[PDB]
Amino acid sequence: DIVMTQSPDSLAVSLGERATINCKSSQSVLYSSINKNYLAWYQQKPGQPPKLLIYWASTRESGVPDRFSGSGSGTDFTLTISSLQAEDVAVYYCQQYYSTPYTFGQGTKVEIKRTVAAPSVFIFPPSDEQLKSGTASVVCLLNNFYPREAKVQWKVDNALQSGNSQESVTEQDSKDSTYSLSSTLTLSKADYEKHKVYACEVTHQGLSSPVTKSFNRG
Amino acid sequence: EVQLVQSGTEVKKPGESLKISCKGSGYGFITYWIGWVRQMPGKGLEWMGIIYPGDSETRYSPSFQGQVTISADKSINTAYLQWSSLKASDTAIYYCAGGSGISTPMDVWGQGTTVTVSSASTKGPSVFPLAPGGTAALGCLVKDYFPEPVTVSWNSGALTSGVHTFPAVLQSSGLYSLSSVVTVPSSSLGTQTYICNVNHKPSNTKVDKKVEPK
Repeated sequence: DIVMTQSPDSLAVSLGERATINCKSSQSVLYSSINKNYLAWYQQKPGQPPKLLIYWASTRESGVPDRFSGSGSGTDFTLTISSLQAEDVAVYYCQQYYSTPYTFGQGTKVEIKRTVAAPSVFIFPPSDEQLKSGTASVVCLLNNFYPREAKVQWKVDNALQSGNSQESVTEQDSKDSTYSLSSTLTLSKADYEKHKVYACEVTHQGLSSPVTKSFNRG
Repeated sequence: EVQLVQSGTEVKKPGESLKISCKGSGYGFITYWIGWVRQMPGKGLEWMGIIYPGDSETRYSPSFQGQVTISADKSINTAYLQWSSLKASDTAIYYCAGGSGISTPMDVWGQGTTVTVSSASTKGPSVFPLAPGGTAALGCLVKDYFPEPVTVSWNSGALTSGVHTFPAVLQSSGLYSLSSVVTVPSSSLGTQTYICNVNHKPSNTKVDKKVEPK
């Protein structure tokens, strides 16, 4: 089948600057007779169904502002935004309504570029009410940082832990254009009281040296 | 005006069959060909099939050819998508969309239906406190609940600045957990009360947790 690949996996651009997305096709989506290409663009925001933004590679819809302009023909198409505004942060797809079966694109999330921000790291020891349940869970929190790409590593008595913690990140904050990260290390009570010190190690481009914040049990 | 509403979210075990109803209303629904599209939780969109009430349901994807059966009932204008048997990978959000003809884009979409397949039972969450340069962090850990979702607010909703509620994460045991956090100046750490109000409608549980350091 005809497979479409959108050019940027992740794309981050400042406010009011133009962004560029491209799609490519192993076949042609142009019927020569009417000169109209059969490629559409959709936009989708977190927690909401996708909304159509362009049909035939250049025609907008009833709600689509004049700031969004399609382009290209044949096998290279371009979605161009004249001035990125705050409400336009979403993931965009491109599909074909030429020959069935129809295919969608990979996806292109649009961040808002901003001065690199260092995470505010916090460490949380497990609660006593959770110990009476039978399992302990240490939490490491990273607050208000940019870019999104950061990594945390767990150390129990400086023994590297892996595959036991699960991460969770927030969407780009509309006000200050920043993220936040929570790493939950789930452990058993008997093993939690077998060791003494618990550490989470953070690495981010916004900090010159890795920041480690840790607590001693008790 | 053309609209498309889908049925309520569904929770099941691997094995059963289920069906989604996609009803259409408004001027001239007759010409609209309805397609189905899946959005897996982490990933993106993927086209499953398209069908026209009046039956030319010819078109399927090779990936979804043997899996599911679609249909329509012209009489009530709804349209369905069917499943012979579920697996753990079938947990996803499903949309129906409409295009006016064979080779047309999907202009009008539906609300979407969340389906969850788990072989796990519905159980109420357990909340735990997360107590501590003038940036004291607080939080609530909501652990081991099923199914999704929970709604967590702070201090009765009065407080909003600096609150973060992370998405749920499905853990080893097949249940979810998430954490809410809010940063507050150190000067208020005894004077002011912090209560997180979690709500899990499938278990009909409402819990308020007062977080405090010591």
